[PDB]
Amino acid sequence: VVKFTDSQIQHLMEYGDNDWSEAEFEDAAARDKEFSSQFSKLKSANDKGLKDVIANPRNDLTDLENKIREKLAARGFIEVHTPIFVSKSALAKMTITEDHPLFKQVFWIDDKRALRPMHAMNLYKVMRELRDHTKGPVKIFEIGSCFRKESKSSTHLEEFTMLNLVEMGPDGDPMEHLKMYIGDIMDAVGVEYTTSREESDVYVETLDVEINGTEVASGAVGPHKLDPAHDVHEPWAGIGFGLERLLMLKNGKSNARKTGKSITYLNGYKLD
Amino acid sequence: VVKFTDSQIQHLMEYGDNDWSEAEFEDAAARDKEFSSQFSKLKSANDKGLKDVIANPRNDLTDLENKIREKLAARGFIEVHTPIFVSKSALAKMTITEDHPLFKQVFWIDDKRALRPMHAMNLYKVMRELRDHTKGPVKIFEIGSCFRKESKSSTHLEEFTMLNLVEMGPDGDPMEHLKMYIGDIMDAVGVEYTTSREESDVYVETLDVEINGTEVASGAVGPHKLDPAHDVHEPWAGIGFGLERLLMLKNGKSNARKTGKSITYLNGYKLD
Repeated sequence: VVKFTDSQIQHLMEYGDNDWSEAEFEDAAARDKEFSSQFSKLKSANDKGLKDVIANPRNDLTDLENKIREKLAARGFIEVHTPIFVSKSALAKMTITEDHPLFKQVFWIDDKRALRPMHAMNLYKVMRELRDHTKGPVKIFEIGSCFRKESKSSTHLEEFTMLNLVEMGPDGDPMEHLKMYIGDIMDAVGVEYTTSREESDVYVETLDVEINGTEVASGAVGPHKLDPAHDVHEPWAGIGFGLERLLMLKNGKSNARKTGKSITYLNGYKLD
Repeated sequence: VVKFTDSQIQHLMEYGDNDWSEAEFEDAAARDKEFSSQFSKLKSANDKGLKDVIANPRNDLTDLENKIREKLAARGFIEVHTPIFVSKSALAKMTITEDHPLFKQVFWIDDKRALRPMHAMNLYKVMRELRDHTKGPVKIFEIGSCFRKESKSSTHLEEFTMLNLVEMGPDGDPMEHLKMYIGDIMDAVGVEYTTSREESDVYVETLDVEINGTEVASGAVGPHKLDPAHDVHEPWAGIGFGLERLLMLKNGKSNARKTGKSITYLNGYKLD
């Protein structure tokens, strides 16, 4: 009728990924006996995991990116690296001004610049100017950090790695093209997935993708209301994936902070 | 007698990397003509390269990073991805206070966090805590962007991709280990280089790296002076390279803004 306290679960959740939610005990002394035994059990397995990294070096995040890069490369996508700084006017083009709920989540650098909370601003600009240099499909994507202000015990990261791809002039059907790129992304992760195409009024069609019943991304297809503000006048398709959450699901990790850019974790193992 | 306008020089440096500094003409009529013809020629050459990226997608920055990654991995290095936010305490351990000349160019987020202007802060903590998990050599490196406030003359970038490697607990001669790693990076970019080794102290030895008599990097081997502030008490080696300036020298670009993270350049070609 008693189990772990609120701060000894926190140590077990830092060195291990298993759910100690309902592991009951006889008394307050029996709960302390297994905590110390399990706390050292995870601590030493966490130690041997990093010893394996030192013997067989690798970076889980880089390895995943390079597989996504080479799958999208077979489809004819150009990888671009856009700046992290974005303008106040670019954010205003995406309806993101003071009345928008995402406005208070924005890290401002000066009165005119901020850290990008998404890739749409820079990809809208790049994909349109590429249209000036070709009459065929524009296929670009980017992998890099975006930033948002968050609650401090919230599960969401303040800096997270986003993968956003977009095709601006599909030679085939734009929705079928996006579904095929989804499958390319999922095979790089190694998981199977569920897709559910659903209607919407502000896009032409929406594609909700989910892994094990958990929605992880939603793609758009067709002309959007914000297109004329970016001088875009053709049907397009695109979707964004959070890469830390994908690693967390593939590796059964406790939370997204264990797989992202961090000074306390490395390939999922704790450093201190 | 007469030579190019300053406005004409800027136009030709935005579409080409050729030096039109010392070309002279008869008078204004002949100067205004070669400009219009060179400008039109550079544009279609710039256009022809963008069409080649569309026909054969690539990204010179990713292509170089991965080549560096796989050469360092053969040496037993571990790629780590650390956060971009850093505390003002972590900077203070690096003597980056109001006293320091780097303080003025620091991008602050709030009063206790800033955007990293170098990789030393985060690499200090990851290399030290990995000592708690092995007795042999500690080898890590990061490829990521750091931020510094620059003036509007702006021939240094505000966001630049830094490559910083660290070898701790040498396992051999640390200086020749560093000499070798430099050759690995230089073979990845594909340039002939020279070295210059001077004696900082009885403890540390510095090594300067120049490409075409232009210094591109500075490294130190031994017990660094800021080690006690990070609980580090053993010799190590490290050096950082600007990935943009390296790409600028190999491809002969006119300035590093054509090779970095940009919305106007894509593999060195202008988009607008």
